[PDB]
Amino acid sequence: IAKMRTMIEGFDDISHGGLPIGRSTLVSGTSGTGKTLFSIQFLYNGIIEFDEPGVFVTFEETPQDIIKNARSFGWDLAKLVDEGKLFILDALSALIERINYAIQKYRARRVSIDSVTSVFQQYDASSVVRRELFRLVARLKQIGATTVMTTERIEEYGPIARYGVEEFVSDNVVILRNVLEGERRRRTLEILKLRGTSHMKGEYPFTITDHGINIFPLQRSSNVRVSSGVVRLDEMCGGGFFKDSIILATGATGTGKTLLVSRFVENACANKERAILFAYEESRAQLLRNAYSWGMDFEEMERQNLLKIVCAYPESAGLEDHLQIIKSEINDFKPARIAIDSLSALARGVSNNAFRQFVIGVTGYAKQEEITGLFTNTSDQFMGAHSITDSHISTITDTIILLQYVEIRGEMSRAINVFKMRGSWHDKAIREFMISDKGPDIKDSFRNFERIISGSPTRI
Amino acid sequence: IAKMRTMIEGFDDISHGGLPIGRSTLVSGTSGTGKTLFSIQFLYNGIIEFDEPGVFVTFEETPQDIIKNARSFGWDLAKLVDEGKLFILDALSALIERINYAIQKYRARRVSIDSVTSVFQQYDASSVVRRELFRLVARLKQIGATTVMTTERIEEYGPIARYGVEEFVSDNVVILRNVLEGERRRRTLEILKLRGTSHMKGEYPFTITDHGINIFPRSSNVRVSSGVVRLDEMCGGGFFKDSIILATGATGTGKTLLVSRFVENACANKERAILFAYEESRAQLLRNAYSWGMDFEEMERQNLLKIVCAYPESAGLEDHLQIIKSEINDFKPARIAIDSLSALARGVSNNAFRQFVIGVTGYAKQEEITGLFTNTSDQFMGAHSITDSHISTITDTIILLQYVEIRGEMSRAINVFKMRGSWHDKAIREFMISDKGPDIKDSFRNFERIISGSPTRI
Amino acid sequence: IAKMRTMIEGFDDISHGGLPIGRSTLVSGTSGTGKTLFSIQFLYNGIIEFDEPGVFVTFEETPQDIIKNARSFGWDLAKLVDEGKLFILDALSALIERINYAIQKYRARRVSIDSVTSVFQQYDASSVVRRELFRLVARLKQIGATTVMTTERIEEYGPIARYGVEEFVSDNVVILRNVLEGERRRRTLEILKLRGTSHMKGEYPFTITDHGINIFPLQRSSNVRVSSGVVRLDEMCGGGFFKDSIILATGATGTGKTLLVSRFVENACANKERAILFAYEESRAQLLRNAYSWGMDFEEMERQNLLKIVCAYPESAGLEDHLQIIKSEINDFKPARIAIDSLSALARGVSNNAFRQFVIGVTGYAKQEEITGLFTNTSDQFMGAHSITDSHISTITDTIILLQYVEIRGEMSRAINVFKMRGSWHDKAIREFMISDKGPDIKDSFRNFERIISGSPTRI
Ligand SMILES: Nc1ncnc2c1ncn2[C@@H]1O[C@H](COP(=O)(O)OP(=O)(O)OP(=O)(O)O)[C@@H](O)[C@H]1O
Ligand SMILES: Nc1ncnc2c1ncn2[C@@H]1O[C@H](COP(=O)(O)OP(=O)(O)OP(=O)(O)O)[C@@H](O)[C@H]1O
Ligand SMILES: Nc1ncnc2c1ncn2[C@@H]1O[C@H](COP(=O)(O)OP(=O)(O)OP(=O)(O)O)[C@@H](O)[C@H]1O
Ligand SMILES: Nc1ncnc2c1ncn2[C@@H]1O[C@H](COP(=O)(O)OP(=O)(O)OP(=O)(O)O)[C@@H](O)[C@H]1O
Ligand SMILES: Nc1ncnc2c1ncn2[C@@H]1O[C@H](COP(=O)(O)OP(=O)(O)OP(=O)(O)O)[C@@H](O)[C@H]1O
Ligand SMILES: [Mg+2]
Ligand SMILES: [Mg+2]
Ligand SMILES: [Mg+2]
Ligand SMILES: [Mg+2]
Ligand SMILES: [Mg+2]
Ligand SMILES: [Mg+2]
Repeated sequence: IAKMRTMIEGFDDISHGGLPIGRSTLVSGTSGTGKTLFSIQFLYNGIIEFDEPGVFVTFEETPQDIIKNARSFGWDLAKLVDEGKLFILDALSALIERINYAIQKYRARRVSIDSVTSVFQQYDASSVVRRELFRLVARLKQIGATTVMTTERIEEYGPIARYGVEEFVSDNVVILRNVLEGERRRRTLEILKLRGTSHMKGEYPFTITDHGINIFPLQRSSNVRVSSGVVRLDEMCGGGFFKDSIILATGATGTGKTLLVSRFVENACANKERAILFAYEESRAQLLRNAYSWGMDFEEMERQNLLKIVCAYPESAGLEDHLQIIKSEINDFKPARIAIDSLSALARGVSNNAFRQFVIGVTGYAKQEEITGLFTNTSDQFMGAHSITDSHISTITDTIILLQYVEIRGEMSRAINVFKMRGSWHDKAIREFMISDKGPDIKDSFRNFERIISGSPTRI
Repeated sequence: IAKMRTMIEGFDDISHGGLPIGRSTLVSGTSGTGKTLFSIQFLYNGIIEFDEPGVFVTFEETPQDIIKNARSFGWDLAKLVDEGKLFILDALSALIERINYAIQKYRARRVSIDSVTSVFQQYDASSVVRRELFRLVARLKQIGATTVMTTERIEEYGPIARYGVEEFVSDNVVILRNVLEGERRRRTLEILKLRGTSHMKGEYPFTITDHGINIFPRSSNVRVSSGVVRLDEMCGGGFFKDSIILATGATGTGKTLLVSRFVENACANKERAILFAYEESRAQLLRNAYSWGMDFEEMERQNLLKIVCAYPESAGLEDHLQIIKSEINDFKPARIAIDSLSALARGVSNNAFRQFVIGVTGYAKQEEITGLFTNTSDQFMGAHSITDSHISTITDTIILLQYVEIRGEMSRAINVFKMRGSWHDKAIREFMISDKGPDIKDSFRNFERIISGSPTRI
Repeated sequence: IAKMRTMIEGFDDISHGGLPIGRSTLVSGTSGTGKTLFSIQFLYNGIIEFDEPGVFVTFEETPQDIIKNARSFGWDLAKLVDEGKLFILDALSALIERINYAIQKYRARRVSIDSVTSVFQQYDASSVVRRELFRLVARLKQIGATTVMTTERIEEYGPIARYGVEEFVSDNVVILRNVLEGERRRRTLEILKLRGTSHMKGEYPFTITDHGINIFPLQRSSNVRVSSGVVRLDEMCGGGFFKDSIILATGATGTGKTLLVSRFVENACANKERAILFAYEESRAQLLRNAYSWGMDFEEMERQNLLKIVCAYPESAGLEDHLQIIKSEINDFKPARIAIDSLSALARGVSNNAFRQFVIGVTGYAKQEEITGLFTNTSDQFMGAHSITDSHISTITDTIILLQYVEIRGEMSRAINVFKMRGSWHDKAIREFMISDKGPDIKDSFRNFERIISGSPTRI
């Protein structure tokens, strides 16, 4: 079965090529899942990417309503209909024969039918629907047309379609979900069924933007080293960070993760390299005050157009939304390094399943475009080394910088340790460090101390 | 009763030798479970293996659709149709004799009906379906043909079929499931009832490949090297030609270094190894391998190493298992490394993971392949992690890597925790990583509670 | 109410005698629960165990289909029908009067009717079913026949029968379940209702075999001692194990539970006593290599037909299946001791409810046939003594042998302790032991050590 490249970002990987030629693909989903958007995109790409005649059969939406809605993504459907590339049929065996006419009228190779369940108010029997839907899809294959069929769902995990019959008649079934968990919405796409071919199984996160549908399916390694912004840190990292690596700074709240992130972004702009600080905790105003109090001027770095600062709320938007914002902001500014401050902020009110996929996408994209990523994470234990082990995220990252509070003679001191550095020697010392108006002052390790990992040493 | 071999990989073991002969087998499941693939593959195998005539009664899909779909697995039903071994007849009691004729006009013994549900568009009421289903089963056993019967489900754990009557009529019931959990699909097959014989009970994982449906239902004293000399010493003269070894420790303890040395040592005795990476990409592995004084590029140049990379959460565990089988059955390795188990366990039930590990262990041991599996522990005390894992009791050797805090420094220790059928060193030995690999030094004799990861000097 | 002994293994205990005389017993259950098997067995036993005329009314299954299916258990229904003992009626007031004829025709005392819901396609109303089912069961009591009525269920915990009416009309209700949990199947039987008599309540595990249905409902104690295979162990056990006792060896993976099991089975075959090693971890091949490496030849013991080795997968079959395999393998080989290696393997993917019942059945049967059981269990904690306390299994067993890793001057040594010995003195010392090519070498305890239980002693 030959497959029509839909050119929908992510879908051509998931469907192993695209939609089977001369075969009817069902696309069911609840209200506002983005069926119509998918339906139109299918034809838009095909028309303007392989000169492919495209016929859009409407039912509830007027051609003007359709055409107006698609101007959110900057698609001129009137222009394509003016050039005789599109063919919107305003609107069950008369339309069937009508459909074939337009197909022969413009040598049509792509059809989208939105929506195919609106047409079953006159019938309230799954039987009648089956028989009529069978005849429709049967005739389309006789023609040899590649059609995207749209139906509606009441439940996110119920029947595939309204009469639980539409999926068994169709050759290909794509399920669009808009799942609600924790008062937050996550769009996912599943290819359930492609008769006579293969595909990736399960749901995949996706987002709707001015681009349209953007699905996230799931040689290099350079020995070239980039600085952390801190000299002793570079020395304990056996010469500094690899350019194409993910570093994680983990420690309890106020250990100095953002100071580390500030130097790392400072250092970028001190070599005329661009950096994006993705803030998810403190806002721009605070970050600038604290940055400046450490002897770094982010306004200056933002003045030189070397720094970009993107602060959002870790629970305003879904994780796939944050993933797409990060991608576009990178594909735009073209940074040499990014900082995510922080991951633990993006992980709250999220399943470990969804958060892993997120991190993998950021990690993978950082590595595929050769951007040095420094991600922060606030440990939910006082003993930092236990928190690291109780996290799949810590085993995905290449370098781990552990920041740890240690109680010393009635004082709350802090230590730093390059916990892990894949592909390099690193210092194994748990070094005392102070924060001043000039930043990290990494001193010596605690030679006279046992159980430093606990955060409550005893003198040896 | 006599059972007819389907030659479906796994099914003949689950059904204890195939399908009751002359008897009707219902195969229900939701859309895209592979009911059609099963029903053809039943007919295809029957003709190609046992010269057994096969009639395919179709309703929704046309005979051209069947062959076109069926040619995805490299099956030429058209060729078989030309030679009059197959028969596709397109489509209440008219068909009964219509199919009875064809069966008798071919001397046929294998029939598949896809799908009986699609035909009761106009009956419903359950009673009607039952009475009409009774006739089909009664008037197929009367002939005495062996028919795979396809039916539809709406739910993965609801009614067996659409009208909840089709199973009580059928002599044999096979339920095809495509269960969605954590946004991951898992295909399972179950034999609910086989009237008059025995069968394996409950669900079993399966996959659809270019081969079709693939269901998953000596001990020599020969030793092999780990790649590490003093490790071979502590293992009382290296590993076994067979046996599963588990390297287990916190993130960045040196599991992957041990795995590199183990795969290196295969390729340095002209033996083939497969490194199954599920964490670091091929790109990074090569740099890290090369930085330790090992040339993986050379090992792939010599065609003694094959590196298979994939995302743990990309495909299901059933899927990963078949990739490992196929990649083994092709490359024919002496040893494999799986880096890591704990990656593949992410967002999986312990039940599904246990079965997966049992499959890889048993397959590695059936074909006599030395497996070194890594596992990143979720505790700082590795001995505790080891004990809180059923996988740890399945492996024959356990290599524990332990971070230990010594004089304000994060040192690492290695201990041959367990080794079945052999003496091993019981010493918890300090080791360091250089640009040349493991330097396994001496045990910490002056320290108590080294198992904790935070010794007190004694 | 007098009760007809059905002779179905386990059922005569659960039903407190059997089925009430001249009374209709409903047996509902989903497809493949073993209703027909029960239905036939009822008559088979009755005919061939008390010369009891038996009439089987069919509906969907032909007499030839019925007769052919029952040859899986070696029942010659044709032979019983040839001798005029059986009476299969191929097939709603005509059959009612027809049924009475056969009853008078052969002096019938047992009737089975499979299935009684197939007859209600012509009626789709619970009312009509009730009225017709009432009349049927009413007439059978007028005759004074003891009939097993079979209906079907859609759900494992839904309505008793398809119209939720059939149980209220019947005098006796038996529910057959085939419950699916963890992709594993468990058959259970419940007696819900026996009007005018008593019975055991709740579900009871059961299995279907070449014997048919085999349900598991739920003077001696000898001071005679049997050896463990280990001499010091016998000494610390104050003379060795009691013949009719359950010993549990618990410890972390690789502590030496199987070595203990190997000596225990070796010792049996060194006194010309038969032993069954039930392996659920390592397979025969490995066990023999490791056995032989400890100076024990299991091939030799299997050669002398003194050892049997049954290794299965702890998650191939259900727990009730494993219980029936153990029973048949014992009732066959007639061992003096058994070893289960191990319980923790059989406990994975199982509820504590189901696993307790399993252990109780093995324990009870071991004790009722006077077989010395040594069961192994891998502790899921490093501190073995904590694992013992966090287990109901450990309080059921008579003797507990604790195997414990202990960290001594940079070495991973192991200790052994007879934790508990009901009905005897035992050594209370936590003794260091080594494993060599000759097996356990139990040495001395750690007199100079505190917190040995932790697995990380400190020097005293
Ligand atoms: N420019 C845009 N930016 C963000 N979201 C957009 C944009 N344009 C459209 N959308 C999203 O697309 C959704 C509608 O998509 P579409 O019309 O394809 O849905 P549908 O499933 O066909 O709806 P229905 O089933 O109700 O007809 C809106 O709810 C909106 O959130
Ligand atoms: N060549 C192939 N390689 C891999 N997977 C394949 C291949 N061909 C088919 N499949 C898988 O098998 C599915 C088709 O199976 P099949 O058509 O038998 O399903 P079905 O249960 O009959 O569906 P329906 O109820 O819609 O008729 C595809 O959706 C895909 O997941
Ligand atoms: N010899 C045997 N060994 C093992 N299992 C057997 C054997 N004989 C029969 N069975 C089991 O018995 C089951 C069928 O039992 P039975 O026919 O009594 O079920 P039922 O509930 O009456 O079925 P239905 O409701 O579909 O008519 C089969 O699924 C099979 O697992
Ligand atoms: N060239 C080198 N020289 C010295 N030490 C090195 C070198 N390369 C790596 N190391 C050390 O070895 C570690 C890498 O070991 P490896 O990546 O095999 O560990 P791991 O436990 O498998 O890690 P992960 O949990 O990320 O999978 C580094 O963290 C560092 O301590
Ligand atoms: N030939 C041998 N010589 C010396 N020690 C041996 C020998 N064989 C095994 N051992 C020791 O015994 C251990 C294995 O013993 P055994 O298999 O009885 O343990 P177990 O607790 O049953 O393990 P598992 O959890 O894998 O079932 C090895 O790890 C090793 O310490
Ligand atoms: Mg719409
Ligand atoms: Mg911060
Ligand atoms: Mg099909
Ligand atoms: Mg690693
Ligand atoms: Mg039955
Ligand atoms: Mg053991």
